[PDB]
Amino acid sequence: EIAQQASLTESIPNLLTSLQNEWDAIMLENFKLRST
Amino acid sequence: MLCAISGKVPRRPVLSPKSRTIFEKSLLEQYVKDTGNDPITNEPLSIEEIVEIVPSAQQASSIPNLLTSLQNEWDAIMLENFKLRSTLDSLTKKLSTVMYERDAAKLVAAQLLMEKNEDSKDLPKSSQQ
Amino acid sequence: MLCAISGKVPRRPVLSPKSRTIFEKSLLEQYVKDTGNDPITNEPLSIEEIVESAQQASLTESIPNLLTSLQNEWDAIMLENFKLRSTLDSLTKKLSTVMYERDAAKLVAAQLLMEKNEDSKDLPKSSQ
Amino acid sequence: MLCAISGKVPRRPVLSPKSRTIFEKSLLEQYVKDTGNDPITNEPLSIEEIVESAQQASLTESIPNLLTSLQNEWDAIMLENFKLRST
Amino acid sequence: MDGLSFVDKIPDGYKNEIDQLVKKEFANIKADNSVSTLTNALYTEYLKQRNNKKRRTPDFNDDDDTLFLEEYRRKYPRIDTSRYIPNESSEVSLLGIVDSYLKHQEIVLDTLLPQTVSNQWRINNDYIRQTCTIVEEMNIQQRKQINDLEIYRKRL
Repeated sequence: EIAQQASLTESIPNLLTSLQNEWDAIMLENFKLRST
Repeated sequence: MLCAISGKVPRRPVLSPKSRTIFEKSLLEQYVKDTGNDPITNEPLSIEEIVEIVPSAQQASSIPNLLTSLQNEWDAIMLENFKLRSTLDSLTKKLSTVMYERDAAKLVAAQLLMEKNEDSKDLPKSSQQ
Repeated sequence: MLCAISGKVPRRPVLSPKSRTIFEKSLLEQYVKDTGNDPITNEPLSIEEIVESAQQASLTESIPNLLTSLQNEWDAIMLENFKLRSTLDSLTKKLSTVMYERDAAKLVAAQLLMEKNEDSKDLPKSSQ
Repeated sequence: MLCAISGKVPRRPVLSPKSRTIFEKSLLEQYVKDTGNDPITNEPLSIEEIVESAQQASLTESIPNLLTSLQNEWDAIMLENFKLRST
Repeated sequence: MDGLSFVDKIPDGYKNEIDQLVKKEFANIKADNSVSTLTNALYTEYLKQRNNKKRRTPDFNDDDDTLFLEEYRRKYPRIDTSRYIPNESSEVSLLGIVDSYLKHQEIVLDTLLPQTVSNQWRINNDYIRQTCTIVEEMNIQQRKQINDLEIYRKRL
């Protein structure tokens, strides 16, 4: 067993839709890399 | 982002595989050549034991921290709900003890009033005659 | 079996040695950093002072985890604490009605304590 | 659910504050009266050290359990990427 | 303060009477961040923030936009069908193992219901004796009171 800098997104209902979009994006970024 | 010998920002972070602590390649190499040992734990260590250079390979240089952020905000939610509930139940004890003691103290009056009343007719009927 | 902060069923329970009470690690680790003391007993406690399986059957219809389940969780958190804030406000108002009515009764008793014994005293004097 | 000394379902569980483990009171009490120690780690423990609020809980079901679920999702999908990066 | 509950066997009229006297004396006297702002606003307004109602509907022969939306449905359906495989593998064993945990959790509560029940009745039990002790002493006092009351008369 062997920098931690916390992400301060910015100035909550929007953060719901962000997490939705990011999972929506990663799902396609995983798909595109497999058909290739 | 710091070496554990000099304290400099390491431009080639190598680590010893006996005690997990990221050093810089120059300083750890000079310590090993001085005496074959790990500087932190004084255990056995050699030059070949060290893992050198950056690690990025088949990896590519967001998402995971969003969930971490979701945890961090929940952590407050729980802490707030606790202190709100403590005061909720702690005030209910005052409410309960009062209401009980109020109606208890109320029965003092009911008793007291009827005895006071008894004193009136008694004295009135006696003082009359 | 539960945690003594959030009301959870802990995944990594840890017990403090100053007051025997099991907390979930994350929540007790947060309290010690905020103010270094035991939450229940208010006794000195540190992170090193602490001393360290549950199954949930994920539903058959487990899209919903992103949309329906997560939505319900932040609805249920929102409308409960708001309703809990409503409950705390009334307890303080109903406190004031309790203490006022109590003190109102105290004055009756004090007023009647002078009344009764003097009425009894008058009967004792009447004989003479 | 189990007692670590006997292996039965303990009818009076008391958790120790030196080796964190749920023991049956009647069993662990005798272990302490034999010698003042915790059976697992062999650290000192007395009977007063052994231990049997207002926030109401509900059972662990499918917010925190939902967040740890989404870790399993992503951590598994991250290994799925390695299978295609390596190949 | 003193009002014997067990001994005083006190009508509803007396509660209504005493309430009026208490009433007349009352006639005389008369830590979170932004999270908390949106949460309190959501509860007050009675409106939950809308989620992504997109994956469910979609449409064939769409465009570049529905090409994405289509490819989303595939990966999640494969994840779905893999997410149903590891459930069915264990099946009902994973469910009934948690059912057993819930029975251990339940019985613990009802043990505390008894412990509270016993100590609550035990406190009341001690009060009862006190009530009967003094209630007798008050009875003794009143008898003696009435004796003097007539004794003093019959002397005079």
